[PDB]
Amino acid sequence: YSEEEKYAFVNWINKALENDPDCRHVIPMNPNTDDLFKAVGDGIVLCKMINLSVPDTIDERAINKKKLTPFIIQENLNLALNSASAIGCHVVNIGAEDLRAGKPHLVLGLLWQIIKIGLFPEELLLRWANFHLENSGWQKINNFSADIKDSKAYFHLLNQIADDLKRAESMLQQADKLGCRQFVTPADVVSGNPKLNLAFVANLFNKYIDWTLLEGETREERTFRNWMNSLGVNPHVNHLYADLQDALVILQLYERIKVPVDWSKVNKPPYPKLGANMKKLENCNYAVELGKHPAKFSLVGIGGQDLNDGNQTLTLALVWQLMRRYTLNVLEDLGDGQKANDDIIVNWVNRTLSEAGKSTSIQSFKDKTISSSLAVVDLIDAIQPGCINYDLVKSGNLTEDDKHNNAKYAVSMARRIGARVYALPEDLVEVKPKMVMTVFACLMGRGM
Amino acid sequence: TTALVCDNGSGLVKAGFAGDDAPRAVFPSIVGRPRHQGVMVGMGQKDSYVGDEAQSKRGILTLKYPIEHGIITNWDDMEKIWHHTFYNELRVAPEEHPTLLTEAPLNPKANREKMTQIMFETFNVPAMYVAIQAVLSLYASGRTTGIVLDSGDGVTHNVPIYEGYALPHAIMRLDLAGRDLTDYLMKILTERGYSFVTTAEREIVRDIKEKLCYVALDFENEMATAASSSSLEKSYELPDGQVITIGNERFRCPETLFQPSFIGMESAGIHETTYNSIMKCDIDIRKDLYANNVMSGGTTMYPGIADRMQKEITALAPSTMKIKIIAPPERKYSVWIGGSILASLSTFQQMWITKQEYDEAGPSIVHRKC
Amino acid sequence: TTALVCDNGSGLVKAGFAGDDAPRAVFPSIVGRPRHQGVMVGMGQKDSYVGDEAQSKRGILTLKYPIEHGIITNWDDMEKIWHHTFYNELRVAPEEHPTLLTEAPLNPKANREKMTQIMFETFNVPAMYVAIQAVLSLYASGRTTGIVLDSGDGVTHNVPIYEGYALPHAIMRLDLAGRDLTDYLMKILTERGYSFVTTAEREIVRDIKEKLCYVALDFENEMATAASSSSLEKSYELPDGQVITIGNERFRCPETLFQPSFIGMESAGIHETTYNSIMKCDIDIRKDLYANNVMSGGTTMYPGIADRMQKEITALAPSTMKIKIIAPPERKYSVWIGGSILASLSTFQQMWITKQEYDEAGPSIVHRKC
Ligand SMILES: Nc1ncnc2c1ncn2[C@@H]1O[C@H](COP(=O)(O)OP(=O)(O)O)[C@@H](O)[C@H]1O
Ligand SMILES: Nc1ncnc2c1ncn2[C@@H]1O[C@H](COP(=O)(O)OP(=O)(O)O)[C@@H](O)[C@H]1O
Ligand SMILES: [Mg+2]
Ligand SMILES: [Mg+2]
Repeated sequence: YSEEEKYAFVNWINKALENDPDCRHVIPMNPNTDDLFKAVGDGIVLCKMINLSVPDTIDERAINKKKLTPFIIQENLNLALNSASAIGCHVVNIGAEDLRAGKPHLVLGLLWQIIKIGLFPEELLLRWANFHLENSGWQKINNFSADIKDSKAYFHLLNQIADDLKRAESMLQQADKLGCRQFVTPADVVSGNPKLNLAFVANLFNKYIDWTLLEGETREERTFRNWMNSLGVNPHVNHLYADLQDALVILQLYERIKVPVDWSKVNKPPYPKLGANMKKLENCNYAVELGKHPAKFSLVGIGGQDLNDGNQTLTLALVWQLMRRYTLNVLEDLGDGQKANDDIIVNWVNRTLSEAGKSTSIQSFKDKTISSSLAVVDLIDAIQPGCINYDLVKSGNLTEDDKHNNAKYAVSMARRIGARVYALPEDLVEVKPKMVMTVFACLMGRGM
Repeated sequence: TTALVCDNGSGLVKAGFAGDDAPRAVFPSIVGRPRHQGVMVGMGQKDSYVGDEAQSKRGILTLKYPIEHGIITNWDDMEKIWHHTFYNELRVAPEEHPTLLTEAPLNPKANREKMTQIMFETFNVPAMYVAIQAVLSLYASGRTTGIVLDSGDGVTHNVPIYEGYALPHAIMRLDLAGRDLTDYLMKILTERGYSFVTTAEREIVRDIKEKLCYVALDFENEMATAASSSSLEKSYELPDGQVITIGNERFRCPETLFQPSFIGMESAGIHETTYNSIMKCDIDIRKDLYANNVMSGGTTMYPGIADRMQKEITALAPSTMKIKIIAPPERKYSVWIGGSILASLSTFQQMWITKQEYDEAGPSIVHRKC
Repeated sequence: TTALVCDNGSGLVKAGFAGDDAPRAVFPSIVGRPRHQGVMVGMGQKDSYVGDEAQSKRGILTLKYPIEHGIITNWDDMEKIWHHTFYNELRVAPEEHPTLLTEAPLNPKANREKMTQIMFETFNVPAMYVAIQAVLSLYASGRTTGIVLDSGDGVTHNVPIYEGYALPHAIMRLDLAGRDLTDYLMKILTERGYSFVTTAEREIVRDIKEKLCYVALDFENEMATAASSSSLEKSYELPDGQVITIGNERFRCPETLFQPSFIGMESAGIHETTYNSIMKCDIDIRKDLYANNVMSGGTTMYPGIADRMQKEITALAPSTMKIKIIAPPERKYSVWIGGSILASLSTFQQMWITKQEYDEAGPSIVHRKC
C-alpha cells in the first residue's frame, strides 16, 4: 500500500502555524517528519501559541524539562493540555485520556481549531522579482510580506504585475512558469508570512565578465583595461588608446583614486559639432593638470595634446602610476592609518579560515599552493556563508589547464559578494606576488 | 461556499459536505466518563470521551447517548458532539458554512428550537435548515412518489409522499428501533447464561446483533427449526477471548419489529404500520404507494427484512396490488445522501434560515421556514 | 534540596535520593541486642545494633524485625532504623529533604498515619508522601497499563492498572512471602537432620534459600528426579565450617508460592491470585492485563519463577489471550526505582504533603493526599 500520503499536510500545518515562533519545537521544522502527533497530543502546542504575540509566557523548559520518568510518562499530557485556554478546542468532547495516544480525525480537526484561530541572498534575487512593480510608476512590494499588510496595495500592484485557495493563484502566476505551485499554501500567501515569502521569491528568480584576449595586447595593457572595467567607469573601456581621448574616463578614475574633479571645467560627452576637438583638448589638459599637481605623478615631457593624440608611452606613464596609486589606496584603507604591509595581511586568511576550519593555508603570496583557486575559493565564502558553491570547484584532480575555469569562477563571484577584485584570472593562476596580494586585499576589504 | 450536512442520529452521527456522495464522518453518538481511581500522576485529568475514542477506552468508562428516541436529552453532551463533528471530524470553521440538520417527524417542537439557538449562538453559522429524515430518504432514491420506512437507532417512522406532496395526517411514528433490539438481545442472552450489564457491554451486544441477527421469513418455522436442529447456531468471541454461541436469539431479536409485544409494547409491527399509513391516504394514490415502499436506516439492514416486509404487506394488500419494496445497499446513509442532494440544489439556497431572520424572529423562525 | 526515597520493606531497607538509578543504602531491617555475658573489657559498651552490624555480630545477638507483613510492629526500633538510614547510611539532615515512603495496599490506616506523624515530628521533614509499592513497580517498568505481582519479605500483592487507573476491587493481597519460605525451609531441613532454631540461624537459612532454591517448572517430575537421582543435590557451608547438603528442599521451598497448603494456608497460589485479579477487572481491559504481568520484589528472584507463572496463567487463560510475564533483572529494586522516579517529576512537587498542611489536618492528611 501507499508508503506516504500527507507530507503536504505537514507543510501546510507548518505554513499556517508559523504565526507562533515556538510551535516548530513540536510540529516539524518543515521537513516532513512525524513529530507532530505525540507532542501535539500532549497539548504542548496549546501552551506554545501564547508566544505568538508575547514571548513573555510559559517557557518550553519551564513547563517540561523532562521531569517525566522513564516509565510513567503520564504527567506532561495534562500539564500541557490544561493550557487550552489559548486558541480553545471547541471539541469539548475529547481531552487528555484520548489525546494520550491520539486519533486521526480527532487530531486533524483539533488542528482545525488551531488553524481557525492561528491566524488573525534573498534581496539580491528579489530585485529581479520586484523591478516590474514600478510599471508606469508606483512603490515596490519587495517581498510579499514587508510592504503589504492587507490585500489593498497587494492587489493594486498585482493589477500591474499580473476562497484563498483560488486567490493565491494571483501571486503564484509568476511562479506557474517554473512549476512553483506547492509548499506555499494560500493562507500565508494572503497573510504574507515573512520567512516563507523570502526564500520562495528568492529561489524563484535565481535563474532570471569579458576575459577575452585581443590579437595584439600585452599583459600590462590587458591589466590596465581590466582594472578600467573593474573600477566601474561609465564607458566600457575596450581600447585604452581609443576611449581615453576625451579624458572623461581618466577624470572618473581620478575620482576613484580620491583626486577631486571639477566637472564644471569638463566638457560633457555630448560635444557640439563646432569645436569638439577643442573641447576634448580642454578635457585632456584638465586631466593632465589633475594628474601632475594633486595626483603627484612623474609626467616629464607630457602635455594634454599627448593624451588627446593618444601617445602610448605617455599614456602608459600615466595609467601605471594610476595603478600604483589605486593599489596603494587599497593597501592603506585596510589599515588604521597610512601603513601598508604584506605579512600582516597574508596571515589574515590563515586565521579567519579557522572560524570555519578548512585545510587551506598560505605562508606568503609567493607560495605555489595558490596556483589553483583553492585558497581564494576557500577564503571567499568564509565571510559570506551564502556563497559556498563548491559545485564547479576541483580538488586534487585538477591539471594545468582546467584550473583556469575555477580561477575565473572565484574571481567572477568575488565581485558578487562585494570584493572589488580588479585582477585578471591569469594574475591569480600564476604566482605573481604583486597582484594576488591585491586580490587578497580586496577580499579582506569586504572581509572585516 | 459549501453547505454542511449533519444527520444527528440517535446512535451514529453522519456529517459531511453538500455535493459529496457519502458522509465524510461516521462516528458513535456517545460521551464517556471515567469510572475508576486514577493512581498515576497527571494521567487522568480528562473528563469527557466522545467519539471512537470513547469506544476504544470503554473498559474504564460509563457511556451516555445524548439522544434518545430522536430527542436530544442531554444538551451539554450534544454541544460536545457538535463541537466534535465540526472541528475534529469535518475540520471546518462553522461561521463560514451553512448547516443542514435533520429531525424525525412528530418530534417535540422545543428540540428544533433549541438546535436552532445552538447553531446560531454557539456556532453562529451563517444559515441553517432542519429537514425531515424520511423526506431526505426520498431525495436519495430520486423518487417523488412513495412511502418511506425509516428505522435508525431510536425511532421508526413512515411518511407517504405523492408527486412531491406529503400527507401529514398519514405520518406514523413508532418509538421502537435498534437500541430496543439491543436491550432485548441482552435480556434474552441470559437464557444461555451470557450476562452483559455495563454500558461497555451494551456495545458488545450491539456488535453481536449487527453481526449475527437476521429476520425470519416465517417465525414459527424458524423457531421449530432451531428447536429441532443446531444448524442455526453461530459463535462470537468476546474481547477477553471467551466464546459464546447463539442460535435461537439470532432471529428472535429482530422479530420484535414485527411483534412489538416481545418488549411489552402494545403497538403494531412495521408492516402493519406501513399498511395503515397507506390506508390513511387517498384510494387513488394507494396503488402508487404500494409500488414504492422505500426503507432506510441501519435497523433496515437485517438479512431477510425486505422479503418479510414484502410478504407481510402482500398478505395485507387487496391482492390485485403489486407490492414492491425498495432497499438500496446505501440504506444506512439515505438520509445524509438526500440531505446533500437537497443542500446542493440551487433552488434550496433561498430556503436557508439566515442569521438576520433569526435575529428578528428568535428560535421560533424554524417552525415557519421548515 | 532533593527528595529522599525510603522503601521500608519488611526484610530490607532501600533508601537513596530521587533521580538516582539505584538505592544508595540497602541493609537488613533488623535490630540486634546482646544475649551473653560481657567477659571482655570494652566490648560490652554498645546496647543496640541496627544495620549490617547486627548481621555480622549475630553470633552474640538476638535479632528482631520491626516490620512484619508490611506492618510496623515495633515503632521505637523502626525509629532506630530511620535514624540509622538518614544519619548513618545516607548521612543527611531529614529537615532539609522531602521524603517519599512506600506501603503495601490494604494495610491498616494507622500504620500510614503513624509514619506520617513520625516523619513530621521526630524527623521534622519539610514534606513527605506515601506511595503504593505495586504502583511504583509500574513506575519502574515502562507501562501505564498492566497487573503487577509484588513479592517481598512480608506481603505478596496484585494490583491491576489500566491507563493509569487502578481497579481497587480487583486488588489482591496475600500474607505469604520470603520470610514464610525461609521458615518453611527451616522446617523441611530437619528431614536431613539439620536444625536451625535461633534468630541467627534463621539468617543462615535465609542465605541458603537465596543461594540454593529454585522454582520447578513441574513439581511432580522434579520430585521423582530427586527421589531417583542425586544430580539435584547441592552443598552449603555453615559459619563453624560444617557442610550441609540439600537436593529436594531446593524446589519444595519455593513451591509454597504455588501451593500455600504446604504451610497450612487455604489460599490459592500467586498464579491463581493473578488470574482472579484479572477476572475481576472489566472484560475490555483483560487482554491488556494478560499481556502485562509485571514481577517485582526479592521473592520473585527464584530461577524459573517467570516460566512457571507463564505456564500456569496460560493454563488458566482462554488460550486465545497472549500471556506475557515481565521480569526485569532489577526486580529487587523496582519499588525504590519507581519511588525515585516519581519523586523526581516536577508535576509531583505539588503533591507532597507539606508540614503546614499537617499542622492543620494532623496525621489524617495522609489519607486525602495519598
Ligand atoms: N448490518 C446490520 N444489521 C442489523 N442492525 C444494524 C446493522 N448495521 C447497523 N445496525 C443498527 O442500526 C443502528 C445504526 O444507527 P443508525 O441506523 O445510523 O441510527 P441513527 O441514525 O438513529 O444513529 C444501530 O441500532 C445498529 O445496531
Ligand atoms: N535471589 C533470590 N532468591 C530467593 N529469594 C530471594 C532472592 N533475593 C531476595 N530474596 C528474598 O526476598 C526477600 C527480600 O525481598 P525484598 O523485596 O527486599 O522484600 P522487602 O522489600 O519486604 O524487604 C527476602 O525474603 C529474601 O530472602
Ligand atoms: Mg437515526
Ligand atoms: Mg518488601
